[PDB]
Amino acid sequence: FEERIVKLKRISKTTKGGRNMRFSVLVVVGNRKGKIGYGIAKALEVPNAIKKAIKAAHNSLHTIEIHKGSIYHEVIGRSGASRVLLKPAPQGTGIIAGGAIRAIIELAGYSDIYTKNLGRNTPINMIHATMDGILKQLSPRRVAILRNKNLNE
Amino acid sequence: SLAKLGEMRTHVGMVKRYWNPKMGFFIEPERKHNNDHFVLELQRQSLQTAYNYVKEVAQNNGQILFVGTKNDYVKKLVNNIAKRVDVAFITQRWLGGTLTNFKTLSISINKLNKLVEKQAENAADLTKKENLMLSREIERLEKFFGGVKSLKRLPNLLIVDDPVYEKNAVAEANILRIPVVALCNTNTNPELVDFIIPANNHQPQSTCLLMNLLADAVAEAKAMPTMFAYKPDEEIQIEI
Amino acid sequence: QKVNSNGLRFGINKNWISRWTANSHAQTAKWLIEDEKIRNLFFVNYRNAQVSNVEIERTQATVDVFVYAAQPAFLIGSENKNIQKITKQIKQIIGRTTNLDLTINEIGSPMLSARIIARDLANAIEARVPLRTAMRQSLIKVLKAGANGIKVLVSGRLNGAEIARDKMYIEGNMPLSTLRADIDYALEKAQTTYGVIGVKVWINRGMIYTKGLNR
Amino acid sequence: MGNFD
RNA sequence: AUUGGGCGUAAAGCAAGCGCAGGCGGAUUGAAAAGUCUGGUGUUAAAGGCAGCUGCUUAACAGUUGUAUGCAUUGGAAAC
RNA sequence: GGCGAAGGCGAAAACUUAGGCCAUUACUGACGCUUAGGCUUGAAAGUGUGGGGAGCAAAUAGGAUUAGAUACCCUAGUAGUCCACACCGUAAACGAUAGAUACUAGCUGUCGGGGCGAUCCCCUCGGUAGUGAAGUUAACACAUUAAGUAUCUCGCCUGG
RNA sequence: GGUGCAUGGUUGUCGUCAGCUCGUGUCGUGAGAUGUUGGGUUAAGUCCCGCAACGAGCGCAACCCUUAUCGUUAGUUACA
Repeated sequence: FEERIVKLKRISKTTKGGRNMRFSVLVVVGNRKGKIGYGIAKALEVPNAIKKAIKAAHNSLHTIEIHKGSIYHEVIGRSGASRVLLKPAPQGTGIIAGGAIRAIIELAGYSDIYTKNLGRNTPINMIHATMDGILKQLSPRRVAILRNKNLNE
Repeated sequence: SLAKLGEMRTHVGMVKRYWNPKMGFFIEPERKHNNDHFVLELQRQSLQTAYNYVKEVAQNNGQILFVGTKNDYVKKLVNNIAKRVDVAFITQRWLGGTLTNFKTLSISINKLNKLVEKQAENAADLTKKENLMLSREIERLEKFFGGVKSLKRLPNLLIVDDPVYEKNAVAEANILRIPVVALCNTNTNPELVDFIIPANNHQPQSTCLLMNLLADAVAEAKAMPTMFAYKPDEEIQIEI
Repeated sequence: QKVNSNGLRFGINKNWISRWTANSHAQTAKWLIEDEKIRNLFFVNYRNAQVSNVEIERTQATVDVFVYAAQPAFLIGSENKNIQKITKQIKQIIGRTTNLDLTINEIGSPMLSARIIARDLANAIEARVPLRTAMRQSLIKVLKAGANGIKVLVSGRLNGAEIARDKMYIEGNMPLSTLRADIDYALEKAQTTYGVIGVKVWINRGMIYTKGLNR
Repeated sequence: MGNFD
């Protein structure tokens, strides 16, 4: 685990006089091999907020496979009027991505990839789009299985 | 036999046009009443799957849980079966958020255990009011977790009388990968339920016959004395 | 707007720091203006000793100050160096009319007295170290003594301006409205170059049902 | 499913 | 936002109808191939873009060879 | 609720008369959707003329209210409100969803047509609603009459 | 001497008012909601029933004094 936070925010709620101050932070954790855990948590205290965020991240673990450090198929994730592209590229281009996008691409243990954000650039919506793009990823063996001919073609 | 076609006398019956459409594949067309019937063959194979999987979990020595909260009939049946064999159960309504977390449940049931064992230790030393309210709290704890005290861990298997009537229970069950078996009447979602037994609950005779068969299935696997093993004869129990 | 919970519950379950009686306002003013100076001298001049308390027991031109601390060595010192000096200041501030005597005694589980814990917390805060972690290990090490929930409030500067961000923690069952719960309270002041910070702590040592009356 | 034995 | 945008409540469906041109057009056969795929020929100045070679103490720089683009002709191709 | 593309259409009688639905297993044989321009119709109000004018009621007059009322309360009442002749084209001319088009759970209905029976009530074909699965969206919600899947054509928009 | 717009501490305020929060957990893109909502019952979020919520923290009551009927130990300088 690396448990590197991605986005932090401060927010208040209104009541009868004054505003109660419960800030929220979003964290992403990986294994450098494919496990991904994302979680946002709000709390009165910063260390307790980190504790709850880690709890949520550890409770939302899921692993994804890789193909020579990249994803072989050109696919786009669409979520909340925001799209993220992902496109294979040889070892001579290196990783190229935005900050939070870099956090995702690194924490999952991935490598060189072509990703450009589309739509709005709010952090959480874009993060959701990243997971959405991850989900519909398919593997050559399984798409071969659904074909009557099984030769990875 | 088991799930005999001629053994049963009332398996059909349901309010029409209140059913989820994709449940029509397991039902044959209606004749006159439009009260949802059931193809007894697929019922037989579903019960056979339940029978072999409960034997399998018996070999694994897995924990069994009975979940049912209908008005009186299946409630009385589950209470009798639960006081007959070791199984978790509930009579009160399903508490919101029970299966999803057991740590709070663990500490609460430990509190229940320490209080009841202190009552056992106590010899009416406490005054009338003190032990009066203590016994009231004990009875409240019996109302809450008096049916789920027989386990300290996650429930290895659980039956649902009706996922629609127990939407909270099946929703919690969907969160975890634990095996869940239910009784789809005519209007449930197959993807939520793991193993499907499309039996009826609109009539009490069907419910009693099926629960008797499943209780015998889960009892005889543990090599305890049973009631029905492979006998086509059955006990007739009409609702009061 | 509240009150110090120590004095609210004081004198009914806990006892006094100075127990004495004399003639009505004839010379009692002398004793009651003499004793407080000595006690706060003991608090401020002797920090490392972690003194739990000092009892003043006076009757007709005599004084019996009994100290109760955690480290008698510091108040004694190497080759009993500190005892001669401390006797010097006390007899210079107690007068020749009263006899002098002093000895150190301990008490079972002294780590659950509010005053020494508050003083230790204030001393730790005065080191310009992140406050929250300091209170975190403080609460951990006071709960490790096998007690109930604890209350703490620290009001003062936090990295400069924005005084409106005072910090406090509530733990466990800490009923101050009751009277028979074996509850003590303490308060201390720390002085930085930016201002004065007040710390207040409520220590709970288990509810003490069927206590009866005061000792 | 059915892989619990 | 031709590739590559939207138009229910953030801005955008004309108040609606008739309708030329134009835009898009149901199934099959024959003809040809205008477009299109595509062989070939000529053109697409040099230099300069990318790649390679030589001269530079490395280097910008010079020279050097190929590389692409569209156009006309012509030969197949008949799915649209 | 019915009609139509709508605005709108409600005492009745007649003449004229459009458009609309189902089976069409009788006929031409793609004769089809869109629509620049162009043409047409089109709430109320308004424009000028000839009438009619009970009441209503712009404007205006008086009386009340309040710090005050050219408002709101009342009393009145000119134009206008209706008929015919020509112009008039702004309305939230909102289903805020352009037109046509095939398909995608369903349930409760309503209405018309066909078969057949006493109503009852079965389905078929459409209009008309409510609910709701999938799907959509930012949600509201929509959801076999989509704002869904997609297509064709116009018209429009690119911060205030 | 000036700085309660540098502070601690202190006091009044809503108010002797029942309301105010957290852990877990659920739903939701999310601010957040769900307990604390509803119905009986109380000075009262007092308890109870239902309740995707289960529990916990402050306060409410409790434990402090007094008034009260009477009993006990002791009796003066109260008494008599």
